Amino acid sequence: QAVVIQESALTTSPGGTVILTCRSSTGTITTSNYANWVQKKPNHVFTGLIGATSIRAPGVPVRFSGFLIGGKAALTITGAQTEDDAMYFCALWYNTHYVFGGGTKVTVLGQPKAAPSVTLFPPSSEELQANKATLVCLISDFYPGAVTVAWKADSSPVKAGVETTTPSKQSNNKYAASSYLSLTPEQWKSHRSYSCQVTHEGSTVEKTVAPT
Amino acid sequence: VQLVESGGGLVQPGGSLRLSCAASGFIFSSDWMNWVRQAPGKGLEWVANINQDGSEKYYVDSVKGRFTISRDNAQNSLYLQMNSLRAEDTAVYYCAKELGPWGQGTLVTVSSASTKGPSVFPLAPSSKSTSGGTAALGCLVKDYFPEPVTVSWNSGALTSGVHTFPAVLQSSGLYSLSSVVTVPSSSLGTQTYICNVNHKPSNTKVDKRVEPK
Ligand SMILES: [Cl-]
Ligand SMILES: [Cl-]
Repeated sequence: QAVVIQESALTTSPGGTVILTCRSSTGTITTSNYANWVQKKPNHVFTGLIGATSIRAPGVPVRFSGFLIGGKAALTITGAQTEDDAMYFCALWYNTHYVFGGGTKVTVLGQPKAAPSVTLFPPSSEELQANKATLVCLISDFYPGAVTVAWKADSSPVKAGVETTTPSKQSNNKYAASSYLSLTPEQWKSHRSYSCQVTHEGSTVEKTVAPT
Repeated sequence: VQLVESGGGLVQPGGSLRLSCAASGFIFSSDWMNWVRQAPGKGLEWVANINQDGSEKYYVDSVKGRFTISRDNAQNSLYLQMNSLRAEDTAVYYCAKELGPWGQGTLVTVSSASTKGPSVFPLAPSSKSTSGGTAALGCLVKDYFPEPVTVSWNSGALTSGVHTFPAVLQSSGLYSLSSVVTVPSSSLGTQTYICNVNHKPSNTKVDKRVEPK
């Protein structure tokens, strides 16, 4: 079965010219493959930017262009804007079906580095009555979107019962994540305190909660 | 232009679901329409398409004999009848045309596990645990299946400072998320904060008032 091959990732500056390529594993691409470029942003539905190789969708900025070159389908962005930082998927029609590529992550440089803000919540009184206890560590407003989390029972590490989310992009183009530590009610009260440490770009941010 | 989808839900293996895509703001009968799905962590998979009058329909081989795409130009509606559902059919399903925005997507879960309503616990703030005069309170929506869950504050009137986090997938298969709202300390004793959790798959609507410990 034919597969659609895209670049994994590209980086540009604001005002730069990007060219994304889309090739078939079986050979040459023509207008009979009706190449479709679909843009995906976090918290925004997919939207088709280019159809039938080169037809711009209504409202799509004219800096996006699609065409064929060297037997491959291509999408350029002439004068890229920060709002173009997104995932771009290619789809090719093979006579009887569409096949989507893996998508290209386009990064527009310029976003300044931001340290993570950490908020830690102890188990509520309601949950402790249900013989449960969970620590909620909330990490927000960090860029680039990558953090590591380590928990501490008093001053010693603890790995059992830790579940952390992948980083997700916020509306302000920064990233967020959360980490949950599950504990018995007895373990929560037998220790002096628990800590959630978030490491980002060599710096670590810490938050501490204590039984009340 | 808009494409609103509906019909997704939880269904046991071998069951059936019927998706619907309501089209508006454009000449629906002029365009081919597509069904596309994406499972969490996996790539986009084209499922099926249909021509203007509905005389031509194509399907991915994984789907032939089980799904049936149809359309009603008089009602501007696109349908996807899904029979003999398999665990591999679990994905977010999108209706789309060649140009313009896709639908918001509806979630289809094919699993032998039953739906479970979440537990909601308050995340009470503390005046001694602030940061520059701002407090932080929230709600913990724990142990539900499957996605999604909606959370609002004060019945939608409170939106400034609200931050709802994407859910974590626990090893048990249940989800948990938290929603947080940051507000000044002076509003701790004058304003009322209530989170509205809704888990439609289990028909569970819980309201929790959040106040300091
Ligand atoms: Cl980025
Ligand atoms: Cl409490």
